Amino acid sequence: MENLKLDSFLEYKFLSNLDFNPDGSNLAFSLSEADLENNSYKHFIYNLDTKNKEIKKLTHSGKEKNSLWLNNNTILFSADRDKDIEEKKKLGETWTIFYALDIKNGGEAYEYMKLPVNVTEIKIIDENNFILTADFDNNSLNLNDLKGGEREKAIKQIEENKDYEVLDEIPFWSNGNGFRNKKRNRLYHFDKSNNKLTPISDEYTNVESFNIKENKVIFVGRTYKDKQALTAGLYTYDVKSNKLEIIISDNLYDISYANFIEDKIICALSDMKEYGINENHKIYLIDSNKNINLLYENDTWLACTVGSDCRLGGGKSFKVIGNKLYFLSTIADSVHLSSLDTNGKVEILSSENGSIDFFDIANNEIYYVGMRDYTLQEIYKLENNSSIKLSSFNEEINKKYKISKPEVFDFITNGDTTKGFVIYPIDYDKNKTYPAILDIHGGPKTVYGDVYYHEMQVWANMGYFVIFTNPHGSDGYGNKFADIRGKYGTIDYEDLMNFTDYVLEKYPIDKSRVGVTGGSYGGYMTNWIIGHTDRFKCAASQRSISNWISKFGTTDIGYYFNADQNQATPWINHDKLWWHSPLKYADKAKTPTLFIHSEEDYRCWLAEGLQMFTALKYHGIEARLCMFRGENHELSRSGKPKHRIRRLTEITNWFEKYLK
Amino acid sequence: MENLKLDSFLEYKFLSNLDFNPDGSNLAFSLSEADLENNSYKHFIYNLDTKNKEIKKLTHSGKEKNSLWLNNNTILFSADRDKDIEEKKKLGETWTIFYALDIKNGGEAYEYMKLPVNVTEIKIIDENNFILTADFDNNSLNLNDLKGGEREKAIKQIEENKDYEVLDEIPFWSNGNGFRNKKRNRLYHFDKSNNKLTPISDEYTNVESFNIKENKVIFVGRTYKDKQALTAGLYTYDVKSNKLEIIISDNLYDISYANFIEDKIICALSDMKEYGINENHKIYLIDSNKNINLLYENDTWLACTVGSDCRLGGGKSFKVIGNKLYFLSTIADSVHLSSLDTNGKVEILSSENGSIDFFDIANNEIYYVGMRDYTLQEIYKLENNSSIKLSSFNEEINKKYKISKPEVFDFITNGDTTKGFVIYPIDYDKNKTYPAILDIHGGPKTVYGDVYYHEMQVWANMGYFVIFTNPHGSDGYGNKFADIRGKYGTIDYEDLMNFTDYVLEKYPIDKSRVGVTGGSYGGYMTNWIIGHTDRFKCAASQRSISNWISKFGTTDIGYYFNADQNQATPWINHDKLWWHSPLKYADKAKTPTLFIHSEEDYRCWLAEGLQMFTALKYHGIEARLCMFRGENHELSRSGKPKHRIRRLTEITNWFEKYLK
Repeated sequence: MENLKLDSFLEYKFLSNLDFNPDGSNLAFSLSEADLENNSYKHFIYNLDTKNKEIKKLTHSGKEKNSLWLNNNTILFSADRDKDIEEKKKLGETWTIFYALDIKNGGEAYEYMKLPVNVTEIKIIDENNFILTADFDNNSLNLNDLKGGEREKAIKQIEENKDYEVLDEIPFWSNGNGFRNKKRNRLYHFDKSNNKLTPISDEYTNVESFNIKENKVIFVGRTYKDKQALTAGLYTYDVKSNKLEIIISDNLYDISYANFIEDKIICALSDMKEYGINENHKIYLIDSNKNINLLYENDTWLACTVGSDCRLGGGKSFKVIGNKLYFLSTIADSVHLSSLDTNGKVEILSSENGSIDFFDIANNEIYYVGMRDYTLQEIYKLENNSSIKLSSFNEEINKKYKISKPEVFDFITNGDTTKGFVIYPIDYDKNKTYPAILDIHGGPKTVYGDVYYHEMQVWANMGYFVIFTNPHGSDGYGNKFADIRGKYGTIDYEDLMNFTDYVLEKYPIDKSRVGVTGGSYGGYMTNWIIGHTDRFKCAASQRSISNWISKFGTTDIGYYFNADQNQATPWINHDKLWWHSPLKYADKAKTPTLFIHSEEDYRCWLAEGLQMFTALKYHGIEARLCMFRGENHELSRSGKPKHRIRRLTEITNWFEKYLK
Repeated sequence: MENLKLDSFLEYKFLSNLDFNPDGSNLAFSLSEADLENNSYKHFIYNLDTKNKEIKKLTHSGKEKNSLWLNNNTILFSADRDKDIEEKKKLGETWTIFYALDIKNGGEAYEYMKLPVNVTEIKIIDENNFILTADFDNNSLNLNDLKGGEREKAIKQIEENKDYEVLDEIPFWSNGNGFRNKKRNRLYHFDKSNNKLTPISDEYTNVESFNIKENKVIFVGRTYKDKQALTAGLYTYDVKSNKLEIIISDNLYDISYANFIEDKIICALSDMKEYGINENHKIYLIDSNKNINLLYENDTWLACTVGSDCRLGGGKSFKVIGNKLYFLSTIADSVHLSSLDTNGKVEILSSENGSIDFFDIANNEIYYVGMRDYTLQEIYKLENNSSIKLSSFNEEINKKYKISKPEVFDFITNGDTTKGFVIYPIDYDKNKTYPAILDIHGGPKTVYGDVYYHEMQVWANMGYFVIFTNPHGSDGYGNKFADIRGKYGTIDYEDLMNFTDYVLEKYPIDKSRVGVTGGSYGGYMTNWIIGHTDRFKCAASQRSISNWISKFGTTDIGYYFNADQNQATPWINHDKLWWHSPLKYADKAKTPTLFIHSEEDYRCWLAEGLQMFTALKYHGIEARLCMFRGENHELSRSGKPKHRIRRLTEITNWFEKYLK
């Protein structure tokens, strides 16, 4: 037992890519960890025996995540073990290699496939046919298909073109993926037998999700060439029949799962007429274009929205085995596992406290990885609403370091009851007084839970209270509780301030040393708070919003999201959109504020951070901005190790300067 | 079929490193194959199950050869999958990294050991104890132990020292290993438990062989500071008492094999009094009181000496199991596998026609690799003096290409009966007349046999007869037949000329279009042949000897192997040593001669080929020489693929110019 440190997340293990082979005898998953000297992450591939419950590491180089199961005996993963291709990729050629590793015979991995595109997600029809979404470029110089002098002329042209980015679509970049003007996520079928790659979705369609039955494919599709609209289309494609059928025309609904079920289709849709873009998705059944057939009115977002800075890579959030659809949802501060079969019968399969990040099922045996008992990620078997632990990767962190677990309680504010959390300082004493930090979960509609959060534990190990709550607009309590469109800064700001008052009386907190910090929406809330109260001695805005009208025209989602959340627009009721802009009050802000931001953060553009920083220094308030190159909006969760240290160290040194 | 071509050997597979696990269930071996793109060789690790009889490919990157079984489940091998250690070795650091490759439990190779020396061979006491022979430099800067300024001073000194070579001992280089002045093959003990690397042999000792039974080591020792002696010492060492015990003083005999058998030691040994350096070793037993007692009067070189250019790598030629010592002996054109128990009973186990390259024994099940039926290397199991073919690595070679198998016959010359071989041209017509090539096998005490030889089939596929024999001096018929000391160029030259006379009359060959080629000793005879007869219209002299005096002072074995073989010395009977030199008769040579030679060939220095070539050119005879860089004596058997293709091209183009 020793104190937890700022760089202790280097020792954390992150699990990902939970996957069964068809028989349910072996589980595959990836173990990601930090490589500090190389400023990257190692990727181990692991296997667990579902019958014997024995873990074993498979790969060892540290650059492998499992994509598929080749069959019930061999995993095939993408890697870079061919130098002559790695040099061809530097010249601009698109390629992806896959390697198969058998666990019964043994030995090592061998090369299996070569595909002349950059694969973004792979699904397997057989052993010699694959369904594929991959990187396609409307302006690509197909460098694999040139050989003579045009080869030489194209290599040069590719190099010169790096110096420019051309924009003619309204969503020209996408956070975590750079510029994407006229670049799409194209769907492909590949026949290794004949080495043939066939396009499915045409030149202007982003496959946002896709599922596959036998030789039939169900895929989400958003098509545009000037302006991506708010609606997504559903098409199908049988490989052999090579037919494309416009099922739902492209102007009505937005879809999320859209997988085949039995002989029809189960799909989560929504016409955004009632509660807007982020309206919870009800689930319908479609067949012969019978999209009206509703089987369940769902009032939750179908994902694990319990934020944390101890995750690296996702996994399976849904599954449709047989007749029942197994899907996740967030209800309070917790992730629920639920079913929804052909007769409409919903059942709750796991109501436990912690998070269920992603799961897998095979023979009506349910395995998942999650964070329970305020511990880091481990693999669990789920039987009759209680999880039995199986992996033990991070168990020593909680037995080597002093962790302060959150006190959870009900909190009533603005006519509803949500959750309120308080983390006591390390080596606590109700006789002495302590500083505090109010954390604001940065998703507009996400959730803080009883789940290990490293940045909160770091400040807990240095003598701070760390408090946080789920205000109006958060996930969990339906469209009603999460609807604050046009109310940004009113009831949501009231909820957090009401929660801050309640804590400041119950808990022995020095009211003169209280910090506030949050990312994304919380960064907006941090910018909003300092402009409306003087109750925080210091603040730490990160990946934040500041000027709604300029975020409108510079953000990957700004031109449609900002209107759905403020009911205003730079040209339609400008005063309202300007009213919910925190920079409007920056001439009242007296609280010293540190600004965290990234250069490639396109969910909240860099301009939003610079404005609030310039707005403070212009009025003489102490401020500081740390711009992070080569990182984006997910720096807190998935950024490079050293850059994650710098972000933590900057925020921490800001608190330590003013609050100690 | 189709015509075999010059480069068809690129498709050949070469087997090496046949080794059992302790329980006899699995035996490991390595496959090597040419890599023309990178001008190197790919090495894979394989496994066969002794009861399943199934071959399994274990590695696929092409840089791994199996060296040792950690246990019945796991094969260990050395590689360079650590980019940090690799760059340290470039600077001058010495390192060897060993990995582990589970068959029983599967996965990929994982790092098991790091050893701060450059290892030449490894053997196993137990899982955390290994016996070691490795490179040792008495002038090493010890870059592993250096830091700070002394480190950068050493990095520069090591870099500058690449421009020099210092010599102060009479063997200053070894063929296939570069300069070796003041550097030795040293024996070490490594305890993985505490990372302790303990020397066994002293700083000036070359360890030529070593064996272990349980916790006791037996090794062969040659020790010198200025002059390597012809005799080797026998030494033992225990890894618990750390006691070194001189078993045989280093000035009596030259031993070739020594190992533990039951409670005492078996040893091949000879004082070279009757037949000189190359005398066949008799096998003795060494009791507890260090008395040497004859066990079996062997009259064979205890090795497979059948020549071939389709081998890459080797394995065990000696084995001790229970009370029997299993060994190899080349008897005529073939290799025998025999046993020898502590009672002196010699059972013969395998007297088949082909060669036995190496073998391993476990539970009185005998497995070996060999070349039978004039096919390339395959794995065979030995059962009652007959072999069952398990592997099929090269089975299509003889079915894909037109192979002309030699016509074996008995040939009498000079009071003894040997073997004679004539390979017909492809698509042979008894109504036409063909050219022929006489191939003289390199090395005096070696053997030509009914074994697939690539360079001969290449010419038979181009309309050539290819003839060869085993003259007096070859291995197979005891010390008496091999003794040509002081007779170089007499009875052996007669034997070859008698064989050529017999063949060009019995077989339909144009006497006016006959060539001759040979390497090493065969290259000596080619230089001798052209200086004594006009019957060959062209010749090819490879890695040859032309001047015994010049060869005395520039050869890794020259200062003692020349005196033994010619009974002369540049200062004792110089007229004899000069009489046996082909350069003396170069002013009577009229035969156009191509000269193949390698720059790093230290068994036959570059001076030898340079002299005969200049002599023929001085007397106005057409000549040509191709010098090969980065290659040595072993160019024809193990050189880089492009350099083998170049040698085969130069030799094939010379005959075409003068024989067609």
